[PDB]
Amino acid sequence: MIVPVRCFSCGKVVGDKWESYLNLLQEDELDEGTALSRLGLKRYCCRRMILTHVDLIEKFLRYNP
Amino acid sequence: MNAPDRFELFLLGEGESKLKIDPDTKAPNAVVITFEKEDHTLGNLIRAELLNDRKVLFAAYKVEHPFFARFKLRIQTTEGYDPKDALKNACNSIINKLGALKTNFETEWNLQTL
Amino acid sequence: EEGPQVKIREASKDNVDFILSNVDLAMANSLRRVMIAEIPTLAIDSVEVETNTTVLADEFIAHRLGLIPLQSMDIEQLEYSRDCFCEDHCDKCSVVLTLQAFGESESTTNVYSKDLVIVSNLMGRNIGHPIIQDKEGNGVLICKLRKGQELKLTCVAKKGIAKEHAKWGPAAAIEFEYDPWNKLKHTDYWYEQDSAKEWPQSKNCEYEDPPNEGDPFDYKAQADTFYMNVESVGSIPVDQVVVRGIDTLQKKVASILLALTQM
Amino acid sequence: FIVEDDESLGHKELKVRKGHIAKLMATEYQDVEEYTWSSLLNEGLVEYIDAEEEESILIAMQPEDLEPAEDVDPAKRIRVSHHATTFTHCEIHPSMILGVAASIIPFPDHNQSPRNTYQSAMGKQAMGVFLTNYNVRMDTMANILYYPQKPLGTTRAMEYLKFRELPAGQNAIVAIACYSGY
Amino acid sequence: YDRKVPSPTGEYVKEPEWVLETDGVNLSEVMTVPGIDPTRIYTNSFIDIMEVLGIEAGRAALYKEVYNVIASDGSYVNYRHMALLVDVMTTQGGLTSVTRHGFNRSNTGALMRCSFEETVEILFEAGASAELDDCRGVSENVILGQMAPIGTGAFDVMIDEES
Amino acid sequence: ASRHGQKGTIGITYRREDMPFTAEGIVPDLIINPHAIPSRMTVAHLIECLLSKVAALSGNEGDASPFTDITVEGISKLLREHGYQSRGFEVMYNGHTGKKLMAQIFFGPTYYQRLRHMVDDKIHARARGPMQVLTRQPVEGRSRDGGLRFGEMERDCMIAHGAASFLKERLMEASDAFRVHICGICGLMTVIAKLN
Amino acid sequence: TLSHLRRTNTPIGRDGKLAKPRQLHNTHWGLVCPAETPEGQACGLVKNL
Amino acid sequence: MSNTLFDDIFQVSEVDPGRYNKVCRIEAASTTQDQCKLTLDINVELFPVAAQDSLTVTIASSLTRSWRPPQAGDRSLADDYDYVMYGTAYKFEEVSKDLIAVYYSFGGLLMRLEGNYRNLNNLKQENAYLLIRR
Amino acid sequence: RGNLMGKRVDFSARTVISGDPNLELDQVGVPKSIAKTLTYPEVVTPYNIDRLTQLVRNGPNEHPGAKYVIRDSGDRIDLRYSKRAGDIQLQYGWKVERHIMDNDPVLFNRQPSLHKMSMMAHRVKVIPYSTFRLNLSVTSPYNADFDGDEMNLHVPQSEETRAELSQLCAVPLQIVSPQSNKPCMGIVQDTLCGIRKLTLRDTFIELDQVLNMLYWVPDWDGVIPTPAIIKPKPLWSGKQILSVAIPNGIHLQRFDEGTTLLSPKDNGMLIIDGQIIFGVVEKKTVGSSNGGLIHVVTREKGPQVCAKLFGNIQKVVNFWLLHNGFSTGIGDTIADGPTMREITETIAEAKKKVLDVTKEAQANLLTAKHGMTLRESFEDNVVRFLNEARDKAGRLAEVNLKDLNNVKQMVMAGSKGSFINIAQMSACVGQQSVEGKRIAFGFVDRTLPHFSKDDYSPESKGFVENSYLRGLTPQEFFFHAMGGREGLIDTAVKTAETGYIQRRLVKALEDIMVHYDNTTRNSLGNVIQFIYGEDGMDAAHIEKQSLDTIGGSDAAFEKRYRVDLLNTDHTLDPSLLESGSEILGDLKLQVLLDEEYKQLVKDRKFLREVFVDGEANWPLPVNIRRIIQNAQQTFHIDHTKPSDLTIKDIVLGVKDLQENLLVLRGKNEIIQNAQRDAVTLFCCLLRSRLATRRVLQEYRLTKQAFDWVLSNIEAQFLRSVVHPGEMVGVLAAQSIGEPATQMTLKKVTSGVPRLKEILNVAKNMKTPSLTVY
RNA sequence: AUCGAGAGGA
Ligand SMILES: Nc1nc2c(ncn2[C@H]2C[C@H](O)[C@@H](COP(=O)(O)OP(=O)(O)OP(=O)(O)O)O2)c(=O)[nH]1
Ligand SMILES: [Mg+2]
Ligand SMILES: [Zn+2]
Ligand SMILES: [Zn+2]
Ligand SMILES: [Zn+2]
Repeated sequence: MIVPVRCFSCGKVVGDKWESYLNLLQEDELDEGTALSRLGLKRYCCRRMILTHVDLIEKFLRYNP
Repeated sequence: MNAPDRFELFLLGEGESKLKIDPDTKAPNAVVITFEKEDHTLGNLIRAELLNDRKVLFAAYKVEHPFFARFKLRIQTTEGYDPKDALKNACNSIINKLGALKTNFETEWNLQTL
Repeated sequence: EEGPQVKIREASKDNVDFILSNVDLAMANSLRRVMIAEIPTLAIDSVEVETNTTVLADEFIAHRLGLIPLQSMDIEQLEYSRDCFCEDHCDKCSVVLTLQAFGESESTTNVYSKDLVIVSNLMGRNIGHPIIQDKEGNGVLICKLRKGQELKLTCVAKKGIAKEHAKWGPAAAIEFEYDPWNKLKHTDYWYEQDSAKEWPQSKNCEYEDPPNEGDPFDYKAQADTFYMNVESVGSIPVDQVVVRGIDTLQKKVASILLALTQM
Repeated sequence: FIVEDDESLGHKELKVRKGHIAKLMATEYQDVEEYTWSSLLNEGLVEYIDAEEEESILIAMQPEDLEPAEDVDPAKRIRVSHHATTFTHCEIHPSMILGVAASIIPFPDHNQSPRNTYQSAMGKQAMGVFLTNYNVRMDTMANILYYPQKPLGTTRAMEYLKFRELPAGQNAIVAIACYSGY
Repeated sequence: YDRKVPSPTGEYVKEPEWVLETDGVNLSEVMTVPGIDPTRIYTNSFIDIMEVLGIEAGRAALYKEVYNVIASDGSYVNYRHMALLVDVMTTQGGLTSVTRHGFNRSNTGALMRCSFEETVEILFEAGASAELDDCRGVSENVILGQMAPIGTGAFDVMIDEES
Repeated sequence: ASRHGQKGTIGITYRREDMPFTAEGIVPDLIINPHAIPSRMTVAHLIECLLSKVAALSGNEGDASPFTDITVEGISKLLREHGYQSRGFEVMYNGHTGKKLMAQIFFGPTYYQRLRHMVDDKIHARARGPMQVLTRQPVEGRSRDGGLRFGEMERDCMIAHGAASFLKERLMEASDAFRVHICGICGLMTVIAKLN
Repeated sequence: TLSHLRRTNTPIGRDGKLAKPRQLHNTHWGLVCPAETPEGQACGLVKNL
Repeated sequence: MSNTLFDDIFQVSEVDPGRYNKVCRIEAASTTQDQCKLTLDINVELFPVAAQDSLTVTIASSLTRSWRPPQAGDRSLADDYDYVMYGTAYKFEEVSKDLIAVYYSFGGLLMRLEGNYRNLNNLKQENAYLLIRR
Repeated sequence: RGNLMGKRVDFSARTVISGDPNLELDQVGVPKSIAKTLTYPEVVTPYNIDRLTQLVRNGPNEHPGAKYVIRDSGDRIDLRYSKRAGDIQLQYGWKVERHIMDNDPVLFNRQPSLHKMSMMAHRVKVIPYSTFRLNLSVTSPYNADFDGDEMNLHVPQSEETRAELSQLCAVPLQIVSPQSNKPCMGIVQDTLCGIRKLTLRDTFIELDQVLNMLYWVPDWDGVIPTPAIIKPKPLWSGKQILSVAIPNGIHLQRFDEGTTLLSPKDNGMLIIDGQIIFGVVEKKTVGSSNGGLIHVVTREKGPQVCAKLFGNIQKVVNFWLLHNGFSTGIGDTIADGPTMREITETIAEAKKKVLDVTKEAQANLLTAKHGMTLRESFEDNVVRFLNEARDKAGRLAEVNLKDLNNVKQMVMAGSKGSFINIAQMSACVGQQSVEGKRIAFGFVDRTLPHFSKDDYSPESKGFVENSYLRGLTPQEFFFHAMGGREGLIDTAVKTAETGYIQRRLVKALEDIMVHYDNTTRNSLGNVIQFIYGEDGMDAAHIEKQSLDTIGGSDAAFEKRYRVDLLNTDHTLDPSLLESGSEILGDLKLQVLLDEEYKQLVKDRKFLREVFVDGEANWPLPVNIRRIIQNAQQTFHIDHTKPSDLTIKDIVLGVKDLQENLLVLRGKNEIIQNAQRDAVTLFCCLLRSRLATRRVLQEYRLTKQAFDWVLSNIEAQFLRSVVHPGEMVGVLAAQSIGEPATQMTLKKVTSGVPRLKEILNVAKNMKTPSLTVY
């Protein structure tokens, strides 16, 4: 169910970062600790926004009609 | 459903004034002003400035309840000083300091790169 | 100049980090609060859904649109809708925008803030554009469509103070610290054996001098010098977020003064 | 797990060896060979014990630390010892004594008992994605949380509990403090 | 047992004394043993104390025994309250328990004891024996939807023609 | 509710400004009371939160599986490498005034849950509504604008207070209250009252 | 959903007198959850496995 | 009106931080007077006080209405002193014969003074200040 | 029982409750939704016709407004529909059902309602949001919490009901509870824990902060108090500004332990008119204690004055704390390196002590105690041996906790938490029991199938050696779980067995009420008590006060009460009495002092005869000690100038007062005798504190001030008498009933099981026993 | 709307 636009507790836009997040983990083969850090996500409030994020949309599309 | 719409924190309702003025009965030469649709952002800044002035005897603000935006500022001045003037002086001081800040900052910003 | 004193340390397009000398804690604080939640911006405040066949629900998306950051450089020349003499909204008080997205491919069609298009007349002012800091050139995931999924929306942005909704906050997070060494003794440090070995020394210790065990407590000293860092979402550049901060405080201090005149 | 003294080399050891674990994970990684729960059971390495037969056997809690051979970190808890000779069986893992609900409490062992009971009631009343086809079914009442989050503290059990993929709870930033008294 | 007793000098000092504690009770025959003080012997069974030492001894025992369960548990109630309970349990001559067998029998109005446990059984025998209901009890006026003799209703109010 | 039997509702909701804040510039999404802690000895709650901070920073998962060699000691070690002070504490500032809070605060991620029963599902009020047929009383359930039971246990309280008239008013002017006709000789409700 | 499909119900009892069925017994070790049980009404009579 | 009420010079014998961080209870002996002792609570953060120091204690009762801040330097003020407190007097105990002791509370910080020749001096009064110097 | 003893009723409401510190004690936060829904029939009078028309014009959708207007005919006018809803002209005599607005009296309970304090009047404040908001200090007579409790509300529909709500069931009027002759509401949690923090000697608050606090108290006279420190930086002390909330003429004394008017450890309390003099303020002071501040301010100043006290103490302390803050980490359960090593060695030394008694018992060299099994002697030993170990461990852990430790600080304040909590969290959780005995053999001859058979050792029988900070072991965890479930069982069983005690109590005392001759009858007119409480007085008024005729040396009693005029060494110094010199000698007077002392002797023997234990502190109408302190500070009396009383004004005065104390008012032999007996005890107290020697030597009363003290004692007495009408029936049932329901758990039966025997009057009782002397 | 049953809430 989608990334948060903007992390609840800080305010910072986090929506635009998901696409890049999965690239930095799978293609570049980096650990999640640096994948949060490369995306400029320095404080933990805005780090838990993305690491803890479960992306169910992908499974929701699986349904045909 | 019993939630009061958020605009009621800065928008003034029906026949509400931004300031109400009231003489205090308990202490001589004291006044209690009720600021509508304001809060700590403003109360604290004025009560701080109403303290640097050596002609004021008493200075305090409180938000009676957080549910409503209002706050009460009580001021007490020395004989021959009107409290309404202490607030006037106090306010101007604030604007002055701020006008400086703004100018000093713009001066510093323009001396940066990136 | 005369009173307050600023000194930028590091400055970029998204962060400003500075020292703020010769001011009262009250003011330094009020500068924080008024930055956080009182500078006006622009953000979607009414969506009219025409067709929505996605997995995400109507009000869900609407909410996601609220959050999308909008360019608010010339936001001071745009009026509040509550003030404007029109009916509902115009070009003088709102920006209206349309989104259309349909499932084209097999590969999941994505919907970005890039795909939002301005449909009202701007009249030459730098407003309403959707802010993108993405390297890929499209920012913020709106929704995902499948084979034959259609979304068709009409968003009317309006002017708003963050106090009305957290969407109109231009501020993100705002660092704030004074007196790195406990020299004013404003905090009682919690410890087990040793205070200073257990608590960590902050970036801002290299700009003040240690207290020296030999010296007695200074009681006459007050709060001065304030280390801050103000971040920005991108609807207003950093420089202005603090400027407008100072300005809006200044405005609502004055309106107190001008309502003593009218009384 | 079964423990038989089936050792020429020495002492009473666990029937299962690392070689067995390696075949078992050769079946996870390939998602040729085909090694499942049944192949453990049939080979005779694992053995279904009911409560009456539990009366005649002596079980070891941990494989490694309850039967190797004959300093201390003060921080680690105080555990008894071996003090038993004739282990017939061993435990697959102590944390498997818990149900579905209690499996989601992080550090139940560090936390007072009746409270761990409470969590197991509330869990069932916690709200999120209860099924991925929630749109399609027509149920009297369904609550679905806008933005589920796999918690930062997990139990290994949540692996099989599919909790990681279907959260019900966000991960708040939490201050414990006397603020306003509200 | 520790026991405060008056010293010759006048003040109170702590006397150590040996007291014997039982398990099982036949009081009619324990006190009449030579060697003990048959003026202070106590039992936790207030039912035996009633049989042996009269109703009124039992009343103090019954209180002692209620008091004991409250006090020992930390809690503190005021004497009058317990004393009202005990006293009601005691004033019909015997030990009248607070259950359908005890108190819900005592020639009180039919309507009242209806509000408690045996509901329709009471009504039947009241139809039989032609019981008249006084209507001075709370419960009767609750049922009748009338103002009870209770604080506000304990009395009556009239106008009087001057002054 | 956290994941530790520690349950509780929202008393008030402050905005980011009125809310206390760390030097880094974090706000809490949530502030619970310290008094809900020592009585209920839910230590794991603290532990989780210490774990949860280090996982947010480290970019790792926090292992909270019961029986393991995970210890508050080794968690703190891990944290102090990461910069914050070992025991969960963080110096915060009062959002109202700006002055640093005298006492430092325990702060950090903790998985919280939202439960059914929210206030708007609960609230109910009645002032003269639909009766039952057989009893002529108010109807159970707020689903059809019902009325709350003034049971015997609430009745016993108006008695101990000695409020008689109110004891009547609730049992006549609200709820029931009917008007019948009684014969002078025989005390029965025979009377065929031909009114008008 | 899970732990509903794994529930166990025991009713009540008989004519001799006593033994305490609500209480968690040693033998439950590994078969019936120690923690998970409803509070009040049917506490310990209902169990999850 | 306004007058001094007692004056003496004392020497510190004991210093004790009784589980506190800003307050110490202080025991001082009197010079010349072999029948006089002093016990007092002193804010060591504001005016530090070490063992074997000599301090001068006055009491006074003047130099009713709200307090007034600054502009007191534009006023005459009976203080060539460093440490200065205001208190209440509560008990007036008699340590046998002709030997009296007075008790003060400076909003919490306590005082016990012992002697004899302060019988017509320290009344049963709502006032009473306290001044320590050098 | 379902349709008559209790009916579902109208004009009622229910929502979740939440706490509100910026709200007043006797208020209640009714949400606007509800406000608009509920109503009150108000007859149109010339006084209200303007203020009422406004409302009807406002209609049913805008808050302060109304639905329905009733006419003379009785035809109802529905203001949500109707054609004439912006028209209607109100006549005198019509009724107008308006929404509830501020300061209406509503009745407010929380179920189960096993009190009179479970139902209380509140003034309505209407408020935005959905919860019923209440005062954090009115939490405990209701026993509700904000974890999710629902609360009910009822609305009276008559002027007279409004009265008999706000005069009788009003919250302030409920503060000193009759059940337990003390208050029932206090200060709690933040305000309790925060108050301790503020009162500390180190707590110094400076100018800017102090002025906001002053301004925060609404009763503040607008007069900055003088700062305890006026050196370099003028600093006020915690105790200073809190004392702004404490009214004038409030006296309090305590003495905790190490308390010598010097307070080396800031023990005890002394409050001299209004200001506080020494001691930290905590549970013992401002909690719902017996001799506390709330008990004082109530009886002294009034309910209404005391109800506003709660307000003040909170507005200030909650403010202070908002800016001081307070917290709780894991750090507060962590204890020192050497302490942890030492805690283990403590455990390790009782481990080997259990192992050695076992080894001795296995060798049959174990002497069996008189009247118990060899096996019982063993268990009994091993339990006590392991309980000592948990407590030596815990106490060891509590000595190591610093002062800045958060947990310790709530335990110190008395806000939440206690000793056990510390031991279990940091040191060890200790033994786990089920049904008395330690964890029994479930499987044959072993506890779990990880142990061997016949293993009586500590770890196999459910001694959890570990703390919650260290974590429990697999075996340990399950054993905890056993004894855990056991408490959950009774919390679900006991709780409903107790509710059945209360019904039974309630239904049998029901009609017990004192009539207009202090007689205490039932429905029939059967006497139960001839004077209520055997003393006539209402339980709210009565309080614990010592009887100094009983204790002390025969010689110490003399040196304290005896006045001998015919002995130069034992006469009353002429410094004490005006007419001192001209009394020394005499003859006619010394008859009256041999009359007085003869009575103080006949009293001392009698009290020793009644209270054979020799206990001196007993509950009793009128707090004399506090009246005497109210004289000596009111009349500003210096302890140097002689009294102007006659030895005849005291002695014959105190006997005249005695005469008009009046509980029963019959004017014939029988009742006259009961009047004597009903007061006996109170008089022993009167004569003790109002004896010629003390009145003059100890507390120096003047003729004017002494006659006042007599005047008060009489008034305060008469006020203490029980009011006919009082339904004592329910009063006592609830009074025994409720605390029962609070109980939750050496061979004897005690507690709920035990009580069940007593009331049932069980013939076949579980633990019979004599006690032979 | 009537009966019976089950799940939860304090
Ligand atoms: N101050 C004080 N509070 C107590 C005492 N005993 C119990 N309490 C409080 C702590 C508990 O919250 C409550 C009684 O037990 P509960 O079973 O209600 O505990 P819990 O903390 O889980 O609260 P909850 O069940 O959510 O209402 O009352 C006491 O002696 N003093
Ligand atoms: Mg509760
Ligand atoms: Zn964030
Ligand atoms: Zn417009
Ligand atoms: Zn008839």
